[PDB]
Amino acid sequence: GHMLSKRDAILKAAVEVFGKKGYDRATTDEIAEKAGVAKGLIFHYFKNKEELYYQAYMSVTEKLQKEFENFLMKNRNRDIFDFMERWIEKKLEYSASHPEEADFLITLVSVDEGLRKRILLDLEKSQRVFFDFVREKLKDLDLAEDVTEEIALKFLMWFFSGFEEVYLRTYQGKPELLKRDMNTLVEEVKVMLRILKKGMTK
Amino acid sequence: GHMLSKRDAILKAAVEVFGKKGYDRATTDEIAEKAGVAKGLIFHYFKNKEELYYQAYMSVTEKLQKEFENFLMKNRNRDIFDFMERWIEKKLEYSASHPEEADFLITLVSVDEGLRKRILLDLEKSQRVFFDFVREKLKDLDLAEDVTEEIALKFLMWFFSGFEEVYLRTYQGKPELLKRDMNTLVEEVKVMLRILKKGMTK
Repeated sequence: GHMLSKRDAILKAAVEVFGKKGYDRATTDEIAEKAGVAKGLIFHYFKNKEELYYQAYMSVTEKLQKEFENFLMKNRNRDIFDFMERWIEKKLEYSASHPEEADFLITLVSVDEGLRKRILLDLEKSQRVFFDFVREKLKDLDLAEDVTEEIALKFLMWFFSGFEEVYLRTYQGKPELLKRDMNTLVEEVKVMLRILKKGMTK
Repeated sequence: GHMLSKRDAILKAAVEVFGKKGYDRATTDEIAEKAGVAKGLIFHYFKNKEELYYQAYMSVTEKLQKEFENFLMKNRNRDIFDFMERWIEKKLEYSASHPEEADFLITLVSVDEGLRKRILLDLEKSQRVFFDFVREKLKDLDLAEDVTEEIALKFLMWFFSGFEEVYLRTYQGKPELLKRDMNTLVEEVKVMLRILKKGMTK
């Protein structure tokens, strides 16, 4: 039978180990053992632990970017709050079904400043797709006289990205709890987004 | 001349080193060197790196809790949004003037689950003072018919604690940038809190 390529096997194990232990504590030797590959193969394909973490982070985010681009195509004409609510539902469902990936993504805060900055620089183009979309949609919003497009944008992007950081951190290692709470979380999101819309608009 | 006690000297250096390097990377040997104490003195007073981090975290939060209790006494009768806006201004001013302490506090996310949980358990009583205050003040609010006291509470506590996490992370190591941006940040906070109040209330 077909198995994962050795690179993909190493990436899988890396996602697992880094999600469980964080970047600093994780060891390349235990990643290789988990992947079932000789210790030297990690150098062969990924040079060092920093590059391995980088490649894993880019591999997982590329999958997420594909999910987003598919959603965006189908939902681009929606009201922005409606869009955000629906996308948040999808991200919750994805995180519950990809708990190892979810635990892995939240480790970025743990890494040293050089590596974190490298990743954030390299992800900016992909993350800007959603940002620029919200920015264009805010033109369709009838904003309160005292609320600038800039504050609206800042607040909405914080809500969206902060909600994600909170639930990933809260349910880290506990996907059955996320699944138990998702109906509640979704109802809560709907109300919070309604509060933001009402407060932002005329 | 009077110098710091050896415990306080070690705690000072620990705050510095942990803020700069995170928990995992920081070494007790470099903390002792920075503190000007023999390497054995860290064991003598703090047993291990985990206990040292714990004691430093508790020492810094105790200072912050005193600042909060002083503010609360003077401001308890205020409207809750007004209260929050004013407290956020004070926390911004404190972080700019205590940049080492600020950088240190944000490292909690980096530590292993056992230590993080220990700290969160032990801080719950102190953090509940503010939480319970917001909860009582929400009774004075004329909430929209569709907004429960529970969602209001959740949303306000996320705004307050999330804003703090974002600015501490954003300005980590850069107190001159925080000082340059504080007037802007404060104006932004005022508008966001106004948006929340409008959206939450009748």
